[PDB]
Amino acid sequence: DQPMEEEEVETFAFQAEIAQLMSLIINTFYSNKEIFLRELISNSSDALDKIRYESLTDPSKLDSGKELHINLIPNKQDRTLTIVDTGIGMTKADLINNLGTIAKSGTKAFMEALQAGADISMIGQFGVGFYSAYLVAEKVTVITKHNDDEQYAWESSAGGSFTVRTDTGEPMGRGTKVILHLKEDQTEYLEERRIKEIVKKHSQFIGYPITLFVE
Ligand SMILES: CO[C@H]1/C=C\C=C(/C)C(=O)NC2=CC(=O)C(NCCN(C)C)=C(C[C@@H](C)C[C@H](OC)[C@H](O)[C@@H](C)/C=C(\C)[C@@H]1OC(N)=O)C2=O
Repeated sequence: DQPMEEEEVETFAFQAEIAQLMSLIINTFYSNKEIFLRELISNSSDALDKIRYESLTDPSKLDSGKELHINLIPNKQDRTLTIVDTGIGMTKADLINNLGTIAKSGTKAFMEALQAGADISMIGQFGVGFYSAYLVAEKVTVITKHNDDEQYAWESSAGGSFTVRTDTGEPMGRGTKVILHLKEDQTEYLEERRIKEIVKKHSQFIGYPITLFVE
């Protein structure tokens, strides 16, 4: 009736500088942590620009979702804030290579900038804004579905490694879901008023609709 299923999980080590950056971010006392949302929203916009670009030539790539938008979903019960987009999504290699193992010139440049007095809010200018998620999350789970590929789950609690596996959770439409498992002292980002506030303050001019789902 219920034959056991089996799944192989792959664990990778973050490139040295990325691990260093995550450590700095996850432990920082920075007082303007709210910019994490702006960074994740900008990432979704980039993903949306990319699927839109592909649709310019191949309209069928939108069959998996014609609406290009961003959804924000807070969950107080399991203390998570999820940012979902119907962007291009990522392949398994996209996750393994571009979300952890391959060095990014911006990583060291950003840490050097901070040492030179830069502000953490500038992280996006160095192309490593995703990692700002750890300003408020103790763990980040990235669920992604690229056209013509399976759904994958990337996950890391910033202990120097991250995992990647074929997702067996709820199937999602094309796009990416960044699930922020918030730190116990950062639950304010689960509140409707707070979310509205930071979206209006840092992400009012986005090229795609953004919707907050409550209840
Ligand atoms: C975890 O989610 C993001 C993946 C990696 C992001 C990382 C490492 C990060 O910190 N910042 C980046 C933001 C980007 O927009 C971004 N896009 C290229 C350049 N324009 C912005 C100017 C990159 C480079 C690279 C990882 C893109 C992804 O590659 C599979 C993919 O091409 C794109 C589509 C994927 C993303 C931006 C993903 O976001 C969503 N929502 O899909 C960055 O590094």
